Amino acid sequence: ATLKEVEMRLKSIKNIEKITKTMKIVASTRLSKAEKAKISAKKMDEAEQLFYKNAETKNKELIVAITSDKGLCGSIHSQLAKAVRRHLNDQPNADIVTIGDKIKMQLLRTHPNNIKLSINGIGKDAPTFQESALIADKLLSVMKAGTYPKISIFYNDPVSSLSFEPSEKPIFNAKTIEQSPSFGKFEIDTDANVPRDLFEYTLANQMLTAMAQGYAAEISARRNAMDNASKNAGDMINRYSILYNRTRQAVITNELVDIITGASS
Amino acid sequence: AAVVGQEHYDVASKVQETLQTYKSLQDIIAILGMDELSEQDKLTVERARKIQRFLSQPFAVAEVFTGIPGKLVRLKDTVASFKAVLEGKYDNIPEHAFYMVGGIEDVVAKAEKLAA
Amino acid sequence: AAVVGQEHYDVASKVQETLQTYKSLQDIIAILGMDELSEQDKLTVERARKIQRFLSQPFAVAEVFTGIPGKLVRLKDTVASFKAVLEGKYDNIPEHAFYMVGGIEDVVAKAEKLAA
Amino acid sequence: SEGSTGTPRGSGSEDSFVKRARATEDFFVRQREKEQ
Amino acid sequence: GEWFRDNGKHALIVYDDLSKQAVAYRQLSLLLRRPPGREAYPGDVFYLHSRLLERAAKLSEKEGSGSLTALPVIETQGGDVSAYIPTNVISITDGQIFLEAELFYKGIRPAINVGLSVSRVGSAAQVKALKQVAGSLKLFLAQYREVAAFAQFGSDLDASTKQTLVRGERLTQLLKQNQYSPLATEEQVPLIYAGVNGHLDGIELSRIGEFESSFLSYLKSNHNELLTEIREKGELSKELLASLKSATESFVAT
Amino acid sequence: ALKQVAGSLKLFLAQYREVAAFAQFGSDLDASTKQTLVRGERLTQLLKQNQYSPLATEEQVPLIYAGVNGHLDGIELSRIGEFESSFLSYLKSNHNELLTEIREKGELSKELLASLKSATESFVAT
Amino acid sequence: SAWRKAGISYAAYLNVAAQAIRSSLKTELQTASVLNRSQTDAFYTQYKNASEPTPITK
Amino acid sequence: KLQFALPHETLYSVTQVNLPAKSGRIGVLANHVPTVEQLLPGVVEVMEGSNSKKFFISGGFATVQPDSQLCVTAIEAFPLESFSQENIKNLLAEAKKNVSSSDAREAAEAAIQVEVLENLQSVL
Repeated sequence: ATLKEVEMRLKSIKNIEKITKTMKIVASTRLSKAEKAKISAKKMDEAEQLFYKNAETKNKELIVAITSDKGLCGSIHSQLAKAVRRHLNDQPNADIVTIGDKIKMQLLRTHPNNIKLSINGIGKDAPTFQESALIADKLLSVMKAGTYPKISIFYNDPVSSLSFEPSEKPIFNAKTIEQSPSFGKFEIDTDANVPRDLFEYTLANQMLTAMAQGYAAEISARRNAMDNASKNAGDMINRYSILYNRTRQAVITNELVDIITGASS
Repeated sequence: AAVVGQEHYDVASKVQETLQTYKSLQDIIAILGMDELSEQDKLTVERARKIQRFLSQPFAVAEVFTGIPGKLVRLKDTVASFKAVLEGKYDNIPEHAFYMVGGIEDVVAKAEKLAA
Repeated sequence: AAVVGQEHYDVASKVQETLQTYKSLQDIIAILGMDELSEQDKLTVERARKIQRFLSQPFAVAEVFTGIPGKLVRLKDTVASFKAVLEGKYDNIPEHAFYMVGGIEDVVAKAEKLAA
Repeated sequence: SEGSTGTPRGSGSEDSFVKRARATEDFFVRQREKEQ
Repeated sequence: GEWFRDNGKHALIVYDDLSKQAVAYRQLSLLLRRPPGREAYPGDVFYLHSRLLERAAKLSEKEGSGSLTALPVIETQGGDVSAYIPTNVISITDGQIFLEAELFYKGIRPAINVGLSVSRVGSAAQVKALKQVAGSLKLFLAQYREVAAFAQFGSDLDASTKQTLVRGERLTQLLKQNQYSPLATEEQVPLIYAGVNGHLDGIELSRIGEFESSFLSYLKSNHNELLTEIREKGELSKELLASLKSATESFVAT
Repeated sequence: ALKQVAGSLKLFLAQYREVAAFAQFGSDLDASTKQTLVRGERLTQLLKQNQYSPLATEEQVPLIYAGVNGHLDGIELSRIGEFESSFLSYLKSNHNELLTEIREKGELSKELLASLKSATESFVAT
Repeated sequence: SAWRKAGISYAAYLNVAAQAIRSSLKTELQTASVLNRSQTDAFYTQYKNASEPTPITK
Repeated sequence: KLQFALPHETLYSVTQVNLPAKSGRIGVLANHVPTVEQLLPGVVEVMEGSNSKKFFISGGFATVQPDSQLCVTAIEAFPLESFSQENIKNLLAEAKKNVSSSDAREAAEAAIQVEVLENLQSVL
């Protein structure tokens, strides 16, 4: 509680306030940019899955959980992790592919043996088809994504531009695309591979739609947290300013009292 | 340990360790939020907040200030009650149930009341 | 520059700029982590960290504390060795090589010794 | 002002913010030195 | 220094420094058993310095028009400008130039904090030619200091923000100056003209040093007549503004 | 003898204190770090000591040797207490000449250093 | 082609194409965003039991 | 009534379009039979009445809906005026070299590039 302690503490929090405020304004920019890419991925979801609306598709399981590697975004990772565990109560033997070290973090504590594949380095830049396709590829290659009755993608959905809700959406394999009730209403060449190719194509597009949404939900949550951290730091600065001044006054008085006592004698 | 027994001594040390861990994190909590702790650290903070509350107690001479009947908890029951809380046996119980009661039976009691 | 020569002065000045810039980054690292650092930023961090270590030196009289025998490094060695690091010639050499050694030669020798 | 949050001053003057700056950073250097 | 002021001449006085003078006054009074005040300085320690600095003055025509100018020096302790004696002197003087170790280590030399330094007299006694280019050098820099924290996020920058940073970084590197190398007014104006209006924005930062040397000797060899009109007139013609642009743009080609 | 067995111990608790910050960082990497990460926590428990219970050098030297060379890395944290008092029962029961050596000579020859090593690796298996 | 014999999946094929088409653009129209559509620092790591074998890329 | 969408941009959401299917390169009229088939990397043309616009795509999936709607999804899609001849060549050559480049699908990926870059030059 010395003057120099309060000074150090004060200058440290003063930087924190500045840094966090800056990050927040940065995130706001990142969100404008990621908003437009979310709309585009939502149009390639109305047009992409409109086949599945009409064809009216219905279904050991594969779960793919989508967050990122980055912290400082509130409960993005823990909230989605709870949604996955909740689904994991209803089926505890399912395989998990985690996209993002932070979700891997959560599910590695609670359900360590279920995780069979982790994806790294996704969160920094806006998600791309290349990333989705290559992940899908390795899903199909080493995870045998074709041989699964049910497939689910867990991601965060930006309900509004302020908050988010952990959503879920299922993926149906080539085996399931054929057995859809209204499947035959479209002229389809059974000679060539249309079911397999449509399953492998949707796997990549849906993941890209999840990541585009989960990314806009993470920026928004980080802009929320950075607004808070900055506001809290401001209050801390005010409390420590007040403390500084009390200590300042005391030090002047105390130093002077010593002098007075020495002069009196 | 020579005076209170190894059990008592060890419960105290763990309570103290838990409270210490929680204090140490007050910086982060206040600035960044609870979301920025590890999961091991979230649990400790949860547990410590319940220990903080469980250390509170209604005094008989305070009945006017509180409107809450005084409690006098036996040492042996204080040790057992805190031991059990450290061991994790009451992590499903909400915070307020530890606040301003006696022994662990009162925690369970209040929790059921709060469930109603 | 008039006293130690324009080369010496320039080396010193940019070591000092590197170490100052480092401090400013350590702030961003505290709050935001690594993800908001440019590729040059991360290089600055790496080099400054080597520079800091490279400034350490085993003293002859500190032998009882270090265990390590003391080194004496000529001024010309010092300027040359630090210039080389400021330019980039050892960006592939790990930190530990720069710590508690003499001139630039003793760095490479230690770097190869830790490879084995 | 520069380094007031991040840089390590004496032990017994430590933030948790100083403590994490050195933690997130030491890890980073470890990973890069491991790769090289 | 007053002999000059009184006899229609002009003097400059540097008190280096007033901190140590205060300490010496303190030593006297304590030892004379005069009552001590805050930090053991005498009661009248403000009056030690105010009495002194008020003697610096610009005289009227009637009294000979002489001047005495004072550059008192104060050493602060930990950067604490709110410290006792510094605070006395800050309130006495007409403004302050504030220097920071941080700036010094960064490469900014003279290590002057532009935000915390002022002259309350200001423009009134600046060379008109410098005042014409400096007016908005204040602006572009105040704007730069506001937005400086965004340089850490280069990848995320918008148009006018990136533009502000580029100009700022350059105007800062422009104000760097080796010791014992004071420049003439006519040498200062064009350097500032080149920065303020934009002629530096295309040049990489590390090259601003060698730009200054080469741009100056070029002007003394080709457009010395412009430098001369600046020096002699002190103002800037609409013609001279145009001739200067012409001279600048020409050099930008290399 | 104590200087020998505790070669790095002090900077080894600066190597461990370093990795103590890595755990609340949340990251689960550096398995090589895991080796030192676990060791330090056991070294810390080894250095704990009840009051009014000082140990002779011949009792200390083995304990420090056991901890530093990672012979403890595979024992449970909560049993390091009992490990100590048993290990010293074992050395008094059987290797009684080993302790007498350290006591009288105040040093460890290359012969003793391996004799102790062998007696250590021996006791690990209960 | 015959990406069938090789390990190539349908979307991986389309990406290979899409890449070539992006690289094929008039260099000035290869904007910042276009080049971002082309690079990733993503890794993949297989897990068993909670250990794992070797980190890979892409 | 066309929805022409890419992951990064949605071009349309008109009278007739021509699209390069896996099957015969097909043209699409006002009341086409509900059809769903692949799209190879080729040229998608669209005439809005009289004036037509030309987009070279990467390939995706064509979808004809019951209610006279056409949904075309592709990863990349660009006008022809947007390509530089030499970049295509520099790639083409490097791709050809990479066929039989060594063991792996590195060899097989190149084969895919050559065909696509050839289909590109063939149009101009």
